[PDB]
Amino acid sequence: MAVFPWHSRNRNYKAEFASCRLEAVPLEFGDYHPLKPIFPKHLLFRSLGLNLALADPPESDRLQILNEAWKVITKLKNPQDYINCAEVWVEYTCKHFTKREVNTVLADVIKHMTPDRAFEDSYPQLQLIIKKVIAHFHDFSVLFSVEKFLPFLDMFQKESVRVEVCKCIMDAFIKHQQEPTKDPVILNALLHVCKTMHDSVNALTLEDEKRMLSYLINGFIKMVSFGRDFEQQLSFYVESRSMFCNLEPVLVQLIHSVNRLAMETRKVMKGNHSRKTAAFVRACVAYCFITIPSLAGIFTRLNLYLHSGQVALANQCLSQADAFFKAAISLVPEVPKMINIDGKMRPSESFLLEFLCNFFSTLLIVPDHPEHGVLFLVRELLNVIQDYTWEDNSDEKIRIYTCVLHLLSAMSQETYLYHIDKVDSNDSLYGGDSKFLAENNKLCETVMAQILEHLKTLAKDEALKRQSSLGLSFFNSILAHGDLRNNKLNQLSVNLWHLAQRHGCADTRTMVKTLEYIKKQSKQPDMTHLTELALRLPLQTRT
Amino acid sequence: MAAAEVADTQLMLGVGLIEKDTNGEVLWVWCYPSTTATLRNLLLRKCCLTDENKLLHPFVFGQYRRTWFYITTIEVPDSSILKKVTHFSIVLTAKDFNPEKYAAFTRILCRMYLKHGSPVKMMESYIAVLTKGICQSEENGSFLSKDFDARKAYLAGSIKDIVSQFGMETVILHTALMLKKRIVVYHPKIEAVQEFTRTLPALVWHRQDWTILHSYVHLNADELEALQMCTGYVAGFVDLEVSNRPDLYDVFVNLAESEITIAPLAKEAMAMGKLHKEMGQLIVQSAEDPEKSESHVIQDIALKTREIFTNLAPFSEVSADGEKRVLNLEALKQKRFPPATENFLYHLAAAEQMLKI
Amino acid sequence: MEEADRILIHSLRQAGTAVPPDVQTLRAFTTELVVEAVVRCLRVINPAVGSGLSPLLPLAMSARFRLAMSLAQACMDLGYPLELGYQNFLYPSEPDLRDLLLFLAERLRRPEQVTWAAQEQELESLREQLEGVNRSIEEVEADMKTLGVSFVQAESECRHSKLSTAEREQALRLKSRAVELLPDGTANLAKLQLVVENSAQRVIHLAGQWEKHRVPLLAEYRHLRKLQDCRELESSRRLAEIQELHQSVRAAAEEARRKEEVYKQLMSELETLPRDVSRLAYTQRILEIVGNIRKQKEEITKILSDTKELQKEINSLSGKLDRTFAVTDELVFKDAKKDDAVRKAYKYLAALHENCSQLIQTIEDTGTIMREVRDLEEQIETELGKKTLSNLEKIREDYRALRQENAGLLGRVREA
Amino acid sequence: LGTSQLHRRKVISLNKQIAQKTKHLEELRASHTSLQARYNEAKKTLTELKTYSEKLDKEQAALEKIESKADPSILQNLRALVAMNENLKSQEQEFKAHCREEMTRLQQEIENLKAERAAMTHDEDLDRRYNMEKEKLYKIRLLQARRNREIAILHRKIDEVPSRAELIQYQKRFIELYRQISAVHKETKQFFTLYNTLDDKKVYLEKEISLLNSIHENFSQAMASPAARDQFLRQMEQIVEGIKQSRMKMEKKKQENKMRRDQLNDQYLELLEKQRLYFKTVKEFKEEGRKNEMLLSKVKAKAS
Amino acid sequence: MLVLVLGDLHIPHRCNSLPAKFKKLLVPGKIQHILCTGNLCTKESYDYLKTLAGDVHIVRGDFDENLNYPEQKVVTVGQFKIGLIHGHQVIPWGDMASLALLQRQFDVDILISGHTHKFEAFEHENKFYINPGSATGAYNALETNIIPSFVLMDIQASTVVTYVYQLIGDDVKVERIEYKKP
Repeated sequence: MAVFPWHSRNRNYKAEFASCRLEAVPLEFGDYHPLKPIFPKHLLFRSLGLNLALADPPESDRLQILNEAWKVITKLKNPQDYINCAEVWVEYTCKHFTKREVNTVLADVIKHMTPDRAFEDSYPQLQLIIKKVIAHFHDFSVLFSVEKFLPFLDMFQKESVRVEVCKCIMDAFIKHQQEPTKDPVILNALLHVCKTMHDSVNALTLEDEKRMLSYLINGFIKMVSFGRDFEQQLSFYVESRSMFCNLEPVLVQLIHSVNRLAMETRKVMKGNHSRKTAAFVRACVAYCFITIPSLAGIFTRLNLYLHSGQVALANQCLSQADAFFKAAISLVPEVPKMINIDGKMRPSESFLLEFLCNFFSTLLIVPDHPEHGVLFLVRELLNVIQDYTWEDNSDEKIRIYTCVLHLLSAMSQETYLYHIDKVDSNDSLYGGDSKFLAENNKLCETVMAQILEHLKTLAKDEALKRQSSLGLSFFNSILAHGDLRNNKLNQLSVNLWHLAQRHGCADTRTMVKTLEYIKKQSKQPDMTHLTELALRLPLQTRT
Repeated sequence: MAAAEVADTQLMLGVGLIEKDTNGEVLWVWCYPSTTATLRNLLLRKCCLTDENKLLHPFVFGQYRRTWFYITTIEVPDSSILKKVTHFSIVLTAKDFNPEKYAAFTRILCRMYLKHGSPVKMMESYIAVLTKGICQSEENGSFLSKDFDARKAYLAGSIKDIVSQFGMETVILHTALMLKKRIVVYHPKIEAVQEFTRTLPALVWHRQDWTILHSYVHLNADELEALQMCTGYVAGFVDLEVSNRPDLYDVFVNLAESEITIAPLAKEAMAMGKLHKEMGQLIVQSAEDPEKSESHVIQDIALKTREIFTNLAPFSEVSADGEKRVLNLEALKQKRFPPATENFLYHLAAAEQMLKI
Repeated sequence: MEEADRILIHSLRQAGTAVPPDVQTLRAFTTELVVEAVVRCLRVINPAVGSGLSPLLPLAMSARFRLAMSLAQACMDLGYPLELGYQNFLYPSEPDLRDLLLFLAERLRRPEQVTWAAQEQELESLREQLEGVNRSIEEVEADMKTLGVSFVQAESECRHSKLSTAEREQALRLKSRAVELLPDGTANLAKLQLVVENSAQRVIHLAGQWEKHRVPLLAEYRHLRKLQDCRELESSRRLAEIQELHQSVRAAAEEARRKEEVYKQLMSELETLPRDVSRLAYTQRILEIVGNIRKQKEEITKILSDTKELQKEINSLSGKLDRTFAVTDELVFKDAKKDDAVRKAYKYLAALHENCSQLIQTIEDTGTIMREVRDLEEQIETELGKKTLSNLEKIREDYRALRQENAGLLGRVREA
Repeated sequence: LGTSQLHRRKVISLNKQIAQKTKHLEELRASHTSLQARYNEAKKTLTELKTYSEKLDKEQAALEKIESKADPSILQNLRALVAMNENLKSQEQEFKAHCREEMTRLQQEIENLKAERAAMTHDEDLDRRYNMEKEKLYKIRLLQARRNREIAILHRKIDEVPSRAELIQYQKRFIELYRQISAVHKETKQFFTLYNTLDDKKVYLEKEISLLNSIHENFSQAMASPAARDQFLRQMEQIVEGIKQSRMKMEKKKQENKMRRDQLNDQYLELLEKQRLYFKTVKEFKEEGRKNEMLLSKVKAKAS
Repeated sequence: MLVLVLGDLHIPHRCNSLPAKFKKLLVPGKIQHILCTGNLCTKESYDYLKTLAGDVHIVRGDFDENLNYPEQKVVTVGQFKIGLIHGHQVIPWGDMASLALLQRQFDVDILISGHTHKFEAFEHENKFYINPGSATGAYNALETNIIPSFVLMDIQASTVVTYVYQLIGDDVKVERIEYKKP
C-alpha cells in the first residue's frame, strides 16, 4: 500500500437538504399548541418621630411639626443628638413630603457635619440616611436636581465608606433603572462614582469583591445607551477602557458592545456600506484588536480572537484576520499543561481542541492572500498544534486530523458548504482548480500518513480501545467524504475494519450496529460500491 | 350426485390470472378458462391488484351475469415461483357457489404453483377437478366437492350477527328483500362486504335464488345493465356514490355505517304498518330471541313466507300457464288485511310473479 | 509622548502644514506655527471667524494679542475646558498645547242579426268537424298506444317461446344421444370416459405448447419496458444537468461583468491612493508597548509574591524575636540580680535592643524621605515641563517690550 | 247587410285545422294498421313456434319411450359423459382459437414496443454541449480568480494605509498607553522601594535575633566569672559601638538624603514661587496689553 | 410531556432580553424539561430558565463561563434518546453525515445543535436533527438576517409532535410535524 491519494465523494448539500429535511406544516390561525395562551429636646424629638411615623395628623400639621422640630434641631448644636434623632425623623419626612422639605435638612446636615471629623464617626448614620433615601427615592433625575447630594459626597473622606455607599446606590439604581437611555449629567455623576470605585481598587483587594463590584459596574454598563450614535458610543467606550482598567471582564463587555454596535450598524446599512460605514467598521475592529492583548484570559481571548476574526470576515478585513490568527497561533504555545479556573486545574487540551474544532470550520470561510501560500496558515496552526507537548491521549490530535480532512474535503468541493455575503474564498476564485485540488489531496495524504503511523503505533502500544475508536472515526470519515471507486482505499478501509476487530478491544456492539449502518447506507444506488464494501466487510466481534 | 358435478364442471368455466413484473408494470398472465375479452376487461376491473395497493385485498370472490368468479392475491409470498413475479392475483371463473371450496382448490393450485412455478401442472389440477369434481394435492390434503356441499356454503352466514347489528334497518332490508327489490350494500372493506353480502342470500334462503350474489359490481354501464337484469337484487360496493341513486336502488346499505336506506315508494311499501310491525317484532326477536340459529331464523321466516303464500293461495287461481298462480288481489283486499300486510302481499305477488293486471 | 508626536505628523498632514525636519515635536515650534494651525482649524471648521486672520504671521504686537484673543474665541467656539489666551498662546507647556491641538484636530230589424248569423254559421259548421276530427285523432292515438304495448307483449312472448324452443332442441338432442348409447351402455361408457380423459391429456399438451410459446413474448415485453424506463430517466437526467450548467454559466457571466467594471474602479482607486506609513507599523508599535505592559505588570506580580513571602518571613522573625527577648532578658535579669556588673550587662541588653529600634526607625525615615525625593523630583519635572525659568525669561522680555510700548502709546495719547 | 269578417277568418282557420288534424288521423291510422299487421304477425309466429315446440315435445316423449328399455343409471352416466366430452371439445377448440388469438395479440403488443423504439443522439449532443459549458466555465473561473487576485491586491493596498478615522482610535489608545506606561512603571519602582524596605527590615530582624541569642549565651557564659562578665561588658560595649556605627552611618545617610531633599525641595518652592511670578508677569503683560490697546484706542483716535 | 429546548442565547453581548411575545409564550410550569445547547452565556439567564421550568440541562458552548457544563448529553423523553451538542463541535457545521456520525457514537434518536445558524430540522436515516435557531435571533455571522425561532414538541413515547415557533413582528408563526419511533 503506497501513499494512495485520497479522493473525495461529491455531495450536493442542497440535494442532501431536500432529502433529509422534514417539511413542517404551517399551522392554522389560532390553532392549538400546548402553551398557546388561548428632659432634653432631642429625646422628645426622636420619640415624636417614632409616634409620627406610626401615626400622625394631616400633612399640613406634619409640615408644621417639621418646621418646628427641624428649626429647633438647627438650633441644637450637639451633633450626636442631631444625627441620632434626625435619622429617625428622616424616614417619616421623606415618606410624606417632597424633596425640598428634606433638602433643607440636607443643607443643615452639611452645616453641622462640616466643621468636625465626628461626621466620620457618623459614617454609619450617613449610610442609613442614604439607605432611607433609597427606599423613599427612586427617580435619578430628581437626585440630580437634588444637587445637595454632591456636597453630601464631597463631605466624606473615607474611601471605603464611600465605596460602600456606592455599592448600595448602584444596586438600588439597578433595581430602579430599567430604561435604556441617556442623560449626560446622569452619566457624568455615575462615571465619577464609578471612577471612585475603580480607583478605590488596588492590586491587593480580594478578587471576589473586585468581581462583584465590577459586575455591578458591568450591569449599569449594559444599561448605558445613546441609541444611534456610533461615534459617541465608541468614544465613551474608549475612555471607559482608559479608566476602567481595573478589571478585564468588564472590558470584555465593552468588547462585546463594540461588536454589537458594529454588526447592527452593518445590518441596518444592508450592504450599503459607505466610507463612514467601513471606517467605523475598521475602528471597531482595531479597538477590539488592541484590547485582547491588554486582556489576560487566554482561552477566552482566543474565542474573542475568532469573533474578531469573523466580524472582520463580516467586514472585509482579510489580513487583519490573518494577524489575529497569527495571534491565536502565538497563544497556542502559551496554553499550559493545566489551567486554573474556579480555582481548579483541568486538562485544557480538551478545551483548546474544542476551540480548534470551531476554528477549523472557520478556516475555509476565509478568503486567503494570493501572496501567502494557499492555506499555509492552516498548516502552521496544525503543525504547531502537534508541536505542543501532547502526552498520551494525543488521539484528540487524531480527531482533529480527521476533521481536518473533512475541511480538506470542503476545499476539495468545487462548491463550499456555505457561501457568505460578499465573502470570497479560493473556490470563489478558482472554481475547482485541479492544481489546488491535488495539492489539497496531497496534504490530506500527509495527514493520512500520520494517521497510519500513529494508529499502528497504538497497535504496538496495546491502546486497542483508543486506537479502535480512532479507526472507527477514520473509516467513518472515509465514508462521509470518500468514493470507493478508489478500490484500493475501499480495501484499506476493510483492512481498518478488520484490523480493529482483530485486536478486538473495540465495542463489538458499536461495530455490529456500525456494519448495519454501512449496509443501510450501502443500499443506495451509488452506494452499491458501498454495498460491495459492506458485504465485503464481514466483522470480527467480541460476540 | 355426479350429474351435479358435471353441471358444476361446466359452470367452473375456468381460471383467471393477473400479476406484475419488474420492468415496472402489473400485467395479466395466462391461465385456463373460456375467455371473454370484454368480460376479461371487466374482471381486470375487478382486479384489486389493478391498484398495486389501494387496498390489496388478498382474496375476492365474485359473480357476473350469474357466472361466479373467484380470486386470490398475495402479491408474491415466499415461494419458488419465477422471481419476475412481483405481484400475483389468481382467479377463477364459474357459474357456481362454494367460495370456500374454491378457496381450498385454489390454495391447492396456488401452493402447487408456489413450489413449481409452472401453471400447467396447476392446470393438470384444473383438469383433475374437471374430470372428477375432486383433486388430490402434492402440497396438501386432498379436496372433494363431496367435502363441501353447497348447503355448507350456505350455512356460513350469521343472521343473528347482522340482525343484532341492524334492528329496524333490517326491517328496511327485509321489506326490500322479500318483494324482489333493488338492494345495495356499501362498505369500503371488500372483505366485510363479501361476508355481509354473501350472508344476505342466506336470509330467506328457502326462497332460493343464490345466483343473485354478484359480490362485485362496477358502476360501468354494462355492469349496471347486468344488475338491471336483476330486479330483486343485491350488488356490493365500496364507495358512497351508489347511495346517490335511489332511482337505481330500492335500498342503499352503508355497511360502513350499519345503515339501510328506503326508496321513494318503498317508504309506503315498507312503511311500518301491520306486516312491517310484525317484521319489526320478528327482527327485534332475531336479535333478541336466542332460540333459533341463522338457519332456524330462516325457518321462522319461512313460516311467515308460507303465511303470505297461503294468503295468496286460495285467493289465487293457477293459470293456464300452469307453473304459477293468478291472484285475485281484489279478493285479497276483500280479506281486508290491514294495509301494510295487504301491501306486502301485493308486492310479494309481484315478487312471486303471480300478479293479475 | 512620541506616539503623540506621530499625531503631530498626522495633524500636520491633515492641516497641510509641513513637517519641517526637526519639527517632529511640539518643542520645535514657534507660536505662529500653532496659531496658523488654529487659523486652519476654524477656517476649516468655523470659517466665518476662521477666514478672519491670515496664516500670515502678525507683527503689530497688538495684532498678535488680538489674533490670539481670537484663538481664545476659537476655543470659545466650543470651550475646550481649560484657560485661554495669548499668554498660553505664547509658548505654553507642550502638554497644554498638545491637548488643545487635539481639541482642534478632532472636530475636522237590423241586418247583422239577419245575415251575420248566416256568416257565423260558416264558422260553426267547421268548428264541429274540427272537434270530431280531434276526437278521432285521440282515438287513433289510443289505438296506437294499446297496439304498441300489445306488440311489445307479443315480442316478449316470442322471445321466451324461442328460448323454450332452444331448450327443447338441446334436451331432445341429448335424449337422442342417450338413446344412441343404449345398446352398449357399459362398453360405450368406458370407451367414452377413456376418450374424455385422453382428450384432456391433449388439452394438457396444448397448454404446455401455448405456455412455452407465451413466455418469450413476455420476456421480450419486459426487456422493452426496462429499456424504455432507462431511456426516460437518462434523458431526464441529461436535460436537468444541462439546465443547471447553463444557469450557472449565466450567473458567472453576470459576475464577470460586475468584476471587470469594479476592477477598473480599482484602477482609479490605485491612482488616487496615498502611500503613507502602514497599519502594520502602528500595530507593531502597540504590540511592543503591550509587551512592555505585560512584562512590568508581571514584574510587579513577582514583586507581589516577594512582598507576601518577605512579610511572612518578617512575621516569623518578629515572633521569634519577641519570644527570644522574653527568654533572654528573663535569664539576664535573673543573672543581673547576682551582681552590679551583670546588671551592667543587662543594661547593655536593653540599650542594644533600643539602638536596634533606633537604627530600624532611621532606615524607615530614610525610605520615607526618599519617597519625598521622588515627589519633589516629579514636581521639578513638572515645572521644567513648564519650561519654567525660560518662561520667566520670556515674560520678562515680553512685558518689558510691552511696558515700553505702552509708555510710547501713553506718550502718543498725550501728544496726539 | 249584416256580415262579419270573423266569420271569414275563423272559417278559414277551422278548415285548415280540420284538414290538418284529419291528415294527422290518417297517418296515425296507417301506423295503427301497420302495427296491427305487425302484432298479428307476431301472434302467427308465436303460434308457429308453439306448434313446432309441441312437435319437439312429441319427439321428446317418443325418445323418452325408447330410453325406458334399460337401466336409467347406465343411460344417465352415458349422457353425463357425453356432456363432459362435449364440453371438453368446446373449451379445447375454443382455447386453441384463443391461443392463436392471444399469441397474435402479444405479437402485436411487442410490435408496439418495438416501433416505440426500433434521445441517444440527443443525449450525446447534450453531453457535448454540457462539456462546452463546463469548459468555458472553467476559463471564466480563471478570469474570476485573476480578477479576484487584483481585487485582493488593490484592497490590501487601500487598507495598508488606514483612514485618518482609523488613526483616531489609534492615538487615543496610544494616549492611554503612555498613561499606563508611566503609572505602572512608577508604581513598580516605588514598590521596588517597598521591597527594599521590607528587605532591610527582614535582614536586621535576622541579624538582631541572631546577635541577641549569641550575646545572650555569651552573657550566660561570661557572667559565670566576674572577669569574663566584665570582659563581656567591654566587648558588648564594642558590639553596641559597631551597632551605633551602623546607626550613625544610617543617620548620616538620612542627613545626606535630607540635605538633598532640602535643597531640591527649596529649589522646588523657589520655582513654585517663581512660576507664580511668571503667571503674575503673564498677568502683568496682559495688563500691559489691555493698557496697550486702550492707549491704542486713544492713539488711533488722536493721531489717526 | 412538555419540554423546552433552546440554544445560543448570547444574552449579555447580543441579546439582553428575549422579545415580547416570545417571552409571553414562555408561560412557566407547563414545561417539564429544559435543554440548552449552550451559549446562553449567563447564570442569570439560566436563572430565568430555571424559573421557567426546573428541569434544566445545559451543555458547554463557547461563551458559557460555567465550563462545568458537559460538552454533550443524551437526554431521553417519550421513547427517544436525544443527543445534545453546541454545533461549535460540529465539524463542517451542520453535516448530516457528521450528525449521523454523532448518532452512531451515541445511538440517540434526536439531536439538537444551536451553534448552527439557520433554522434546521432534518430527519433522515430515520434519525432526527434540529436547529431551533437562536431564540433571541443572535446575529449569524455567516448571514444577513435570522428571525429568532424556537420549538416546543409534544414528545409522547414513540412519537413527538413538533411546534415550531417563529416571531415575525407580532406574528408568532408555528409549524408542526410528528416525529415517531418506527
